[PDB]
Amino acid sequence: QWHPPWKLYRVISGHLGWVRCIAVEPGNQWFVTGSADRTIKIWDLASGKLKLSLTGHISTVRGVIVSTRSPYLFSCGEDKQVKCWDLEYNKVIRHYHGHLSAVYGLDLHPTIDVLVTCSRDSTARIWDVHTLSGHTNAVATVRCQAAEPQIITGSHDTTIRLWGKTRVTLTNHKKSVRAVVLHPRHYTFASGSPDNIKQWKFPDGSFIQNLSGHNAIINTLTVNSDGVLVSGADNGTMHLWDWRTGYNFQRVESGIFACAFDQSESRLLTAEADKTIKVYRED
Ligand code: NI
Repeated sequence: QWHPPWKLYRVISGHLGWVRCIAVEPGNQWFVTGSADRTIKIWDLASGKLKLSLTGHISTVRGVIVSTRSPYLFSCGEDKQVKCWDLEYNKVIRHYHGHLSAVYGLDLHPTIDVLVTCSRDSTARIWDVHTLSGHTNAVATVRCQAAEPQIITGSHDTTIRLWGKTRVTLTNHKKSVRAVVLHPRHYTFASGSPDNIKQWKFPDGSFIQNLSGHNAIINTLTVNSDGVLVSGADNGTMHLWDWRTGYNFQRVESGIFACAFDQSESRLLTAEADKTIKVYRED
């Protein structure tokens, strides 16, 4: 196979701190970011220009997602808070209390109206818009699914857990896992580590292959339907891979905290520690 390499096309500034999270709204008209400057910002995707900015977290913003079935935006931050924003009204409308520590990330179930959070308190929690216990350290990322097992978490205990109980726990990683990605066809997924990015088959989590080579602190993993997998790390390096073969076909304060494709999958957006969002397309 063959993927054209990606190039830098835009740099969007405006935050005043590390950009930790990024998400694209389902209509592909705007995207939303969160930063250590404690603000949530919404930008038009075509112009890159700032549309709106929301405040309400008192700590770093670590997770964002725009609902696929609502007019709502959800967010979780290091202040242990998890909020429901109505940007049509541009304000918080609900709180989700229950985590005992900083909340690192979230994902939405495709059609059950549930929100899933992952926190430093080593648990994931489900929220109607349960408590998933068993991990022995911070859960850095969580992915939600349609079929069983619907919940996938990556923890600082180096383990993957397929879930209000765990079905599968996979211990193959030698370092703590910090990023997990689902493949849009939902038969395979991948887990990020400093030692290796590992590929697993749903639903029981069967190890497929090791994707070696990205020797850094992997903060983010994202893939599009064409099979282009993206890994961003705290040193600012980014490794592009072919999903099926596992080939690393391109290698491009500094650091990458979140990456996100747009709905067209022709744009790749990065949340970086230099306080900017960088947009890449294919050359
Ligand atoms: Ni409250």
